[PDB]
Amino acid sequence: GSRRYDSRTTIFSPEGRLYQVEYALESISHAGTAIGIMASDGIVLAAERKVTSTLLEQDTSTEKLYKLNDKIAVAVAGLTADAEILINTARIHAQNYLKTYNEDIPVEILVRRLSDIKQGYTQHGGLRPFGVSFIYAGYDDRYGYQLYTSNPSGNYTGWKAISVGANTSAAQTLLQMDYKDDMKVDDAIELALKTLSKTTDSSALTYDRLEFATIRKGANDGEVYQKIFKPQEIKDILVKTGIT
Amino acid sequence: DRGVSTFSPEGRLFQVEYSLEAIKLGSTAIGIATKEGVVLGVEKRATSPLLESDSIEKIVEIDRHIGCAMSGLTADARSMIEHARTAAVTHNLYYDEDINVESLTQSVCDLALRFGEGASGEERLMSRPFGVALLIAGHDADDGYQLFHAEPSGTFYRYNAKAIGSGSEGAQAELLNEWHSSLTLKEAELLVLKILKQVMEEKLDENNAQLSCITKQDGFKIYDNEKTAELIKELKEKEAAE
Amino acid sequence: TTTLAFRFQGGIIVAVDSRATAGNWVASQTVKKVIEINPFLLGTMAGGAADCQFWETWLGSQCRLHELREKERISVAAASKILSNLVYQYKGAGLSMGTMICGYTRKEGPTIYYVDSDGTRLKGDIFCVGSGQTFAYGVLDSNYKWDLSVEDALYLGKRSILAAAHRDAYSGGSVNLYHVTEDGWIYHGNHDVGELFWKVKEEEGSFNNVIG
Amino acid sequence: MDIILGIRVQDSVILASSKAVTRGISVLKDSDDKTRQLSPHTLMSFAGEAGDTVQFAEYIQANIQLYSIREDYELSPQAVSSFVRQELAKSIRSRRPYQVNVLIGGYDKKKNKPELYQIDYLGTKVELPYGAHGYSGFYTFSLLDHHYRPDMTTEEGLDLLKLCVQELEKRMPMDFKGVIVKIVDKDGIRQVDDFQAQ
Amino acid sequence: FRNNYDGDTVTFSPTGRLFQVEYALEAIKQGSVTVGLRSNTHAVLVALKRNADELSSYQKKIIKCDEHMGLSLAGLAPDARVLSNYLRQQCNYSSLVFNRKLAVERAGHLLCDKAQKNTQSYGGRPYGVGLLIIGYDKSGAHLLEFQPSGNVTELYGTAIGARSQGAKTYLERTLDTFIKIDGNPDELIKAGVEAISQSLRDESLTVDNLSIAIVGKDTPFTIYDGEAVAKYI
Amino acid sequence: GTGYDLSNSVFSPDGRNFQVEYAVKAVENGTTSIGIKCNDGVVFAVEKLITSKLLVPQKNVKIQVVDRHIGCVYSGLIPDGRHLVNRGREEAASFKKLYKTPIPIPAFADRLGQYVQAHTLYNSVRPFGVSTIFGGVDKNGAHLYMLEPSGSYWGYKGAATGKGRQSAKAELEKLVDHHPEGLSAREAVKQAAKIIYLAHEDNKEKDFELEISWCSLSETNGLHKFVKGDLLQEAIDFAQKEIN
Amino acid sequence: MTDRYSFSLTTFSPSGKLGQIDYALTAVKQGVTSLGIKATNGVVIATEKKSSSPLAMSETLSKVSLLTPDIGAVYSGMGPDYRVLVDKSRKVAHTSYKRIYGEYPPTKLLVSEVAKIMQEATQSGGVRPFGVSLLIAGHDEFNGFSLYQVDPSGSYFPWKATAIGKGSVAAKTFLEKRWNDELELEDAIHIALLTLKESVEGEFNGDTIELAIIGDENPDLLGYTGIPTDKGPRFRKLTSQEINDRLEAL
Amino acid sequence: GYDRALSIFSPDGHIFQVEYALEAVKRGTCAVGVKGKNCVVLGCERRSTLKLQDTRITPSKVSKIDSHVVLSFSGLNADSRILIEKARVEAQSHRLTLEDPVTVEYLTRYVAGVQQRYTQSGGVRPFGVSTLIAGFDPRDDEPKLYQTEPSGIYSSWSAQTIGRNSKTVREFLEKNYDRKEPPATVEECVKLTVRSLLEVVQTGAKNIEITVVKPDSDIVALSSEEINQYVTQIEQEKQEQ
Ligand SMILES: *C[C@](*)(O)[C@H](Cc1ccc(O)cc1)NC(=O)[C@H](CC(C)C)NC(=O)[C@H](CC(C)C)NC(=O)OCc1ccccc1
Repeated sequence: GSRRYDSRTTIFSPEGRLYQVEYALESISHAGTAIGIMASDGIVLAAERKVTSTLLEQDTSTEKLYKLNDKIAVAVAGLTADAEILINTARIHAQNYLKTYNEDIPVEILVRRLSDIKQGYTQHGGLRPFGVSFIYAGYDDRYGYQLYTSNPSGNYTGWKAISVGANTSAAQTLLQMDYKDDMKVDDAIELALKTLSKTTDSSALTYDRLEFATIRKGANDGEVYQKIFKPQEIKDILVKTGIT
Repeated sequence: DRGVSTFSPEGRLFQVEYSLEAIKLGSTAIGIATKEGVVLGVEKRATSPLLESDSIEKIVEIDRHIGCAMSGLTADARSMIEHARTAAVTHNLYYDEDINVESLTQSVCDLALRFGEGASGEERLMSRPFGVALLIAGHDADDGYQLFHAEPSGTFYRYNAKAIGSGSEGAQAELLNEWHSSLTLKEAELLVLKILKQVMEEKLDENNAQLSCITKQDGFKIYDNEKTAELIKELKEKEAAE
Repeated sequence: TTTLAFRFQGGIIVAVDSRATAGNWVASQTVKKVIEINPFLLGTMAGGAADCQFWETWLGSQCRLHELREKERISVAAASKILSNLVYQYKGAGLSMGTMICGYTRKEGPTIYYVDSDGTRLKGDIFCVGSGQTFAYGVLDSNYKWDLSVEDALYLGKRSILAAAHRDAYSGGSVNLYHVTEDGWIYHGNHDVGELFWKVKEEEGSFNNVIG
Repeated sequence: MDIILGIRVQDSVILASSKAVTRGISVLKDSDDKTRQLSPHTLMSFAGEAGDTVQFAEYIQANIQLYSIREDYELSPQAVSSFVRQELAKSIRSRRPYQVNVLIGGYDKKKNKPELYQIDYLGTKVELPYGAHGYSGFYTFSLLDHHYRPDMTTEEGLDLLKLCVQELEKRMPMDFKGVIVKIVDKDGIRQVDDFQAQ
Repeated sequence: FRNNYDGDTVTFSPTGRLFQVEYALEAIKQGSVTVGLRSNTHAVLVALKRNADELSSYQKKIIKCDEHMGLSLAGLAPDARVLSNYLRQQCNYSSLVFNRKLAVERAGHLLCDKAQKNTQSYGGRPYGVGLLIIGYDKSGAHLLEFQPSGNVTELYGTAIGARSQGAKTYLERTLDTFIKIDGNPDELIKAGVEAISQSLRDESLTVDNLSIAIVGKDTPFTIYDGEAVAKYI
Repeated sequence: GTGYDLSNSVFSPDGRNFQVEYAVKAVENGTTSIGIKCNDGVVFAVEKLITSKLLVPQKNVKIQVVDRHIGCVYSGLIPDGRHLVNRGREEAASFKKLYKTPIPIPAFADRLGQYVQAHTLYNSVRPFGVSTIFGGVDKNGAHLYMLEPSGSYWGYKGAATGKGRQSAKAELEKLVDHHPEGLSAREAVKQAAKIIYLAHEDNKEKDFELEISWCSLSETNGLHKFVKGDLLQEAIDFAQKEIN
Repeated sequence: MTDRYSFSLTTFSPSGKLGQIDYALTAVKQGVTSLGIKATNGVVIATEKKSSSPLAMSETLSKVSLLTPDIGAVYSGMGPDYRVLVDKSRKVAHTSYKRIYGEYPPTKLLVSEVAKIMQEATQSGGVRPFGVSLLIAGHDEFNGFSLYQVDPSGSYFPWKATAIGKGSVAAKTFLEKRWNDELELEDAIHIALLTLKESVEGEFNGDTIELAIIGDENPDLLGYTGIPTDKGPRFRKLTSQEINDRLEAL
Repeated sequence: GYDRALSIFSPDGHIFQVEYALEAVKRGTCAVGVKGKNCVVLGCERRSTLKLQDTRITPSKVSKIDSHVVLSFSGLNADSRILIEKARVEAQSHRLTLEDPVTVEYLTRYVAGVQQRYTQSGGVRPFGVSTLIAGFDPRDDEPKLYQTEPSGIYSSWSAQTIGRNSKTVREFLEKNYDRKEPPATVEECVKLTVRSLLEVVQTGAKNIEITVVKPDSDIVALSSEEINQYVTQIEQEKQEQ
């Protein structure tokens, strides 16, 4: 029969580890670094575009920052395609919740559902896990600003600042070094850019190799605003923070 | 790899055999059938002094005239007992009478070989055999008191006495000598209690061992600690007596 | 059918008739409209014979499994809800049964539950179910006191079913009595209306209409 | 039908529900509580088809409770009613719909305002100062359309109800055996055990 | 070799063998012995019941499929149950639908076809049991030998199991003798017990150890055990 | 590498399907059987090894009929042969039911053809362990066919398979040459009995039992019937005579 | 029978690689070169018609396919996989978009659809990834002209110009030199023809080349008249003739 | 369509996948539970491989199945959610049909069966999780503490622990818990719990969380301080000698 070619993707190693998850994570480790820093007045999401070219259309591009809801967005690290599959089903869950309760879906609720889907490919079905790790940046009237992270295993946790993808250990140390509870969005924006700048496997940290987004509650309003910086906007903020 | 329902060159089913190995590592269980009832006793075998010994349920009631003891992967026995209980009650609903001890056993054994990955015969959706063996003891108007040994092989045997689990081959030999067609219930109780004492690693007391029986008059009952403790005492005495 | 069950100081009384019809044809005057689920659980039957008999017998099997599974007597509340939920699954299919589930668990004490094929499940102290429920209610309602002797309660019951057996063309035969204490139910015999009527008439002076 | 009334005052929501349960020619019970507590601050009254009534109520109760434990949070009255409407709206187009009409009254601890929702078995939802299901509405809407003020106290609300219940006892053909009243405010749900003569 | 072609039934060896089927057959041999022989008026099944301990029973080896048919098992008990049961339905069906008793020859074809299915599809395992079917139909007495391979044969007499080779030679000799035990049941049976003992060695056929079944002209398939066979030991 | 012979639908480097070839082995290892096409019908005959004196003579039949005009005989794993006939039988009923007319021999051939070929497409099934010779008379003549485990089949004047397929084929070839005008049903029946006797030499160790059947537009009215009694003996002798 | 291959044929190796995706890419690397350049008023995609025999008719084999009237695709890798992809793409353009909104899908979404299909052949049970890389060029009212590349992994990215297949590296470099955000469609067509010449060993003419554009609307290719709003398809395949004419100005 | 038998027997009679599931439990952070005379306490340790989390929203280790029952575990987090969910649903279903909340043994028996089931079903691996389920049966005051494991086995403990170094801390409890006189107080019960955790947590004020369950759905978790106060007083028990 076919049992001969079955990799048994959902089994335990003698050490009680899930081969595929571990290898999926190994894959994630070579993905462009993504950073999420949560301040008092907002959340910041910054990501490094893995591989680019002169000819690459950065205007129409998106490979790391996706909008899930109007109050929730994610930073991707891993297989873009895999990420999109989960992004879309994630977007649906949000809408079902809305249509059912006439209220936007609480950030954790959405994160758990998506993580549960992942955990599934971990325990049954004989299919490979998704090679994706997410940093969720959202806001809800119960916990306000929230930052989460999920990976191939289906495990998820909340952070003040966090990184995924390549050189996370380095980036985490640098973040754990300059983060301060009372921070401010603009501060985090800078902390974020610096961190990436010191962990990049590239020469310099130029705008064309970045994706930036912030979730603020614009004082002159009273509601939440998601802003996904445009090439030009990134180039500016890049110079200002002193990286020209 | 190799089919979960494959045959060894010696004409045996690997999974069923390996299944038996697991049962050998199980806690001892003994059954004695007499013309005054059948006795079932088991070794609790708590793994730590903190474990509340009476939360260990290795002897269960199928119906008022049928009870059973298990040995091996006891978690596997839950669905078996469930199936058994249902079969008993169901039979009663359809026929207004008690399910014959043999029939009940036959029914449980029917689940035995229902395992595989696509075994062409029905819809045997179970990944592996059961890792437990059962001693089904009961009574019915047609064949009186009976003791049965139900294995993961699907086959079941009837015994006058039988021991399964870690100290089985040992205890089995004991039963060979000790058993006679005119044992009294009390004799059989002590007997089981004695044989458990030999095979058990721990010193047998009314806490790491449990007795029970089934008699036409009051059906299946599980002896509460006090009742057993005294039989323990009564045994030490008859032994010291020579 | 006429059946009743009521709670009082001395527990629960349960009385039923024993007549079975098919149109105007009196098919039987010797029917057991009470099923003893177990030592402390009684179920009464009003409506369609097959429906009640079958499903209540089935209820019994369900109660047994609960006890084997949980090693404890099933509550009167849960026993009734099982029948109720089952009957509800068939809602609209035509099942016809007006049931009463009486018992005595230490946790609920004396308890009576009304359960019918509409899916209605009600807890109460007094209930009369059947083509003759109104006749029973008339007699029962006007002589009920929480403080009745187990002897009087028993009589009132018997007398109420008698009442119905007289006026309701679809009720009659004999009266079957039961008493529920926390020591279980206690059968209190079968009383043929053929003789019970005259006796009660004489000894009571009621049924003052009929010429005897 | 049965009597199902709801009235939202200043800081609470009051629900009045008839106590009779009649089948055929007999009034089987006169102390029926045609209500279920969905959450600490949300109460739902219901009326309609014999079986569907409680089955639905309890089914909804179970779901809300499960949500509460899963999220360790109490859904807002608005959210709960949206959930219930969707349920009924699914039912109406199923093999055998639930023939149940409900009133959902709750106290929104986040907005600190009571809310009253009327939803019929078709999945028709609407929020109101006061509402009712069945024939009752035919007497009580104009009654309240007259004697109702938004700033009324819970006490003024109960007098307003009494006024309704009296009008219903006077003109309605059926004997509904009085009502059971319950108050939903910032401190949960409590039942006025003294309405049989308040 | 073999080791690489015995993983499952769906695999053929380079020589054309189905090892899994073969290993199944091997379970028959490990099984207790049983014998069947028929005259022109009757057919008899003499089976040696095997016991685990001296405290255990001698597991029943004769199953009745219908008033006119029955069989003896050598190998995995569960599989015999499955197969006997299937045969019981086929017999039942034939009666209910056509009001006709099932031809023993046809019961054989049904068994072969059912076994064959578990030897050509992935996942399944062959049946690990041998069967001897006896019966009286519209063409007299009949005896069938069923092999898990799917091969079913009609004989005058035969045996399967451990040391079964003894009884089989004896009957291949006694042939002309028992084949004429017409009208006399006790003789055909005795003739059988004398064939089954030709495969003993360990012990001698006791009372609670011998099992005989018979069917014929005016004998509805019936099974005798214990006291009932005492007069044959 | 190797191992191309462990899974049924696999192609070996030289484009073969080893599992099918191994099936053939099982066939060659079986009893011999043949088929002779004559001027208005066909004859089938097969060897029946008498394993013992216990085998009730004439009972254990092998040749099978499909519908009322098709005769089938096979060498190899008998159970597999029955399976193939059961199918053919349904295949035939289905055809008749829709078209009224009983299934043409060629049409029937492809039915078995396609079905057998089917068992060489997936690794979840085993190929057929039999070669089958079948045929009959239809709207236009008599047709003789032989089907291989590969599902391959062709029309034959004479055909044989099993242990002594060579002896047989040898004989058959003689007949074809010494009878360019066409053999007769009566003739073929004897000729067949002979060829089985000759071809029995490659197994001369065990005693056998002859079995013949035929379908002749004149001798059987186009229906498949078994050769019994007198006509059987007459042919048994015709062989017994020329075997010496 | 029954597909008993219900498990993934593409899995993560200890190193973190997804072998089959890699190998699929290797397959693409071997494929004939193909490219695409985006001008300010059009897009051009082209490749080589590597006839597999002089007896074969190269026309009966288009490597450049129209998905919607404003979207065309070309590839590099395993032709057959491409063919079925174009079919699925053409259909999904209807089922998931036209049949819902009454208008053809914008380039990015259709590409997103194709990418989805490919992603699944990377995870679904019992299948191998697609052995192709596509270059899809189109135009939609709110996004203008666009060019995308879709890989076996299911990943896709927008380009100003790029090439895939055999001499992609070399060709990509040649493009970076000649591209600018002011190129006119003809300028790109020219540049396209130049870049392609380096990747061709033999004959380089309108019969050995396949080139199509996404430019202005062709009311002449609409097939009917009478509806002002309907102006014609923006996708047009250049004729063997129209190519040669530009080759003489090469 | 995927039904490969992943949990099967090996020659020695072991189901390696279930075995390896336990290895995943050994790896998980530690968890412990000790029952008092009128309560039950559940303590768990907090990893520190990465510290910079947001304690407010990061999922806590002790979960409520119903208002009167809690479940803590050691092993794969993802896996536990699946079990918690099922337990919670069964909890509501049981109330809905029996008109009475589940008993701790019942809820435990249910969770255990789900686990057992995943050990002999095709295409699925066992739960790399072991649990401690505790609470008070409806209208009862006698505390209940149970534990389950990948195999599907389950039983009650006077006190028990699972997870890394559970070995160590079990010893502590074996020679620190007298069934004769169980922690007659919520306070001395919570102390016995932290003491046992300190044996392994190695000074972790923020690396230790305790939850206290009393009769009648009275459940509450302690804050850093309240716990830290227990740590402080305990370290003095040591130094004062
Ligand atoms: C008066 C009570 O309803 C009584 C309850 C009962 C319970 C158990 C048993 O075994 C008998 C009776 N049932 C009946 O009187 C009921 C008549 C009315 C619906 C009350 N009768 C039937 O259920 C009848 C009983 C048979 C004689 C067993 N079964 C039925 O098929 O009758 C329908 C009918 C057919 C034709 C003409 C009119 C009615």
